[PDB]
Amino acid sequence: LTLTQSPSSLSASVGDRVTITCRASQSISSFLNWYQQKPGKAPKLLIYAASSLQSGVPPRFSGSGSGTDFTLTISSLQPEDFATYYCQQSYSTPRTFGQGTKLEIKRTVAAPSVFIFPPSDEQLKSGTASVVCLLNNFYPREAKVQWKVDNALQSGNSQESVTEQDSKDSTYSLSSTLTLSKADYEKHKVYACEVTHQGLSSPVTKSFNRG
Amino acid sequence: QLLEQSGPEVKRPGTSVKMSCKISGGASITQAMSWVRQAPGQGLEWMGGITPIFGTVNYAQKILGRVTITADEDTVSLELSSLKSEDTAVYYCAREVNLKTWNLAHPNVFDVWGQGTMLTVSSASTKGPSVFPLAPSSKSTSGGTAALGCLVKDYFPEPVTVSWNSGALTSGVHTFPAVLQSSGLYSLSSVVTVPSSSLGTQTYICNVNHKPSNTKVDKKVEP
Amino acid sequence: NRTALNCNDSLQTGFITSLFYAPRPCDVVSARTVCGPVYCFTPSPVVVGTTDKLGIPTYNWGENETDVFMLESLRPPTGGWFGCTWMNSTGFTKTCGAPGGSGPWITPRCLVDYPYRLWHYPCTVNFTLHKVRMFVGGIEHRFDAACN
Ligand SMILES: *[C@@H]1O[C@H](CO)[C@@H](O[C@@H]2O[C@H](CO)[C@@H](O)[C@H](O)[C@H]2NC(C)=O)[C@H](O)[C@H]1NC(C)=O
Ligand SMILES: *[C@@H]1O[C@H](CO)[C@@H](O)[C@H](O)[C@H]1NC(C)=O
Repeated sequence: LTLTQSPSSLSASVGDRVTITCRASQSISSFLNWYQQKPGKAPKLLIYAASSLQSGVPPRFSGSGSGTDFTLTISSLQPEDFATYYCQQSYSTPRTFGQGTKLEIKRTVAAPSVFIFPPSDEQLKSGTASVVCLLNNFYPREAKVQWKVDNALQSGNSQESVTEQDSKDSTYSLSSTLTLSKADYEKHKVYACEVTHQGLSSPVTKSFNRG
Repeated sequence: QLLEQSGPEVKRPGTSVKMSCKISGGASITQAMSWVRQAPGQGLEWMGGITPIFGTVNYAQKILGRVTITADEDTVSLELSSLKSEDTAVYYCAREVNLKTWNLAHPNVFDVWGQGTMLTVSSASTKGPSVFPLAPSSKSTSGGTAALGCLVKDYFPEPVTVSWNSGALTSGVHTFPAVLQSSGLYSLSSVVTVPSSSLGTQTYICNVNHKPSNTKVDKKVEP
Repeated sequence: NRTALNCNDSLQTGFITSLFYAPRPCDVVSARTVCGPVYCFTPSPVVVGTTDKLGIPTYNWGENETDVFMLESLRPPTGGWFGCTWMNSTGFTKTCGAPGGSGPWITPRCLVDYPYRLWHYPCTVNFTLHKVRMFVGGIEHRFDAACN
């Protein structure tokens, strides 16, 4: 049978009580299970038989419901609970899952630590230069990262990557990588990374001179 | 208790692949096993399951023509033929059990999951990555904390796994998601914050694995 | 389908793999607490399958609550020694019998041989078999006895 979860996305703070509903297109008795999937990892069983807590699952997780409508309840949200949650029916002959509920966690503002990495000499021998700027453990996600080469604003030669929300402090980390050829990298001296963030009263700048 | 799965595969369209799943111990296969696939950025989707006592096998209706699930004493396998780009996904084996009665005839919950086997269906050429040090320096140390890492550049396809000190260093490690470069190749960085006072005495080695190209590199990151 | 298969092995002992690969009075036992064959020992070994409370055989592999084993119905009408053995959920060997031993122990030294003897009683592998032929209550019984 078909399983539909509500909501698809969820945002709450540590200590909040959160609930997630699963709705079956037809009766599945009590053969409903809940799984927790943290990023990059296999799903983990939380509740079986719609209401039975699995051995080793913290007691703040609980499930209830029967027939067509079901509920998973987290009594007090914790940072480790950042994950995607799936319901799964084992009543009919083809096992089916719900679409999944992504659970994001809200917390206080935390300013990024900014570090900059020049290109290694190994990479320069190969003809390319990658300059890495790192923003470490910050919240919220919105952060502006600008590259300046000899005080000139750069555009079109950098890519950003953001980690998932951390499982302990619920923060993000970001990498912005400026990629220049070997030739273009030698043409300039000052390579700067300017970071704007809500937790920074002024744009923090990390830089180095080639050499 | 624990499930081992075969490594990631890269396959051209039209070929077949066989993924396998072991109990990773002295044990033999007893309980029902199922395969769940997850396309990148998508949900969980049941494909098929096998029950060793009955020998019976179930499949999903969408793939009934080109999937077969076999098992022996210690290994469950899943074979997909006529592969297409939409088969690009991570493939999990999961032990299906009855936690109420532990009856072998009525399994109804997936209690143990393998860590997944990622499949990529692509005609593009596999390419191994280059690993470069992100060395800590005055520009990478703010106050008492130092930053260092490894740049993993120009590889295909997904995935590349990176650990630090063979898995003994995990605290404060950020292995970012891969970016898709304009060349069609992926690029990746993994960083770690450590005490600045310890850069002279500690050793930090990133262990980069890219199995589709048999790339296995341990790079010492030094100031 | 007549065999109860309620086998929890959380301790990872491995009694379930050996099934597929290589006191108390005998009254009624609940199938939900049984894993594997249930052998009742008249002077010879007999296999007992899952039934309901009336004796009608059930085929739910012992999953339902109503599935039971009628051990008393297998008791010899003549009143001779009698006992039954089986494996329960967590992999322990259970016996039933009168105050001959409890389950399959005709003698405190001998044991009635049966297909799952080494599964239920691994400590009797080195025992010596003796072909036994005797009459108990007007019925001939042919069986083997594993003794020291
Ligand atoms: C399966 O059989 C074993 C045989 O002992 C049972 O284990 C006993 O359980 C009681 C419960 O109160 C304990 O007091 C005993 O100490 C246990 N014995 C041993 C040797 O550990 C077990 O309970 C049975 N399973 C079920 C579901 O009844
Ligand atoms: C084995 O399974 C039974 C029934 O599911 C359960 O009551 C028992 O607690 C399990 N064993 C252990 C050690 O928990």
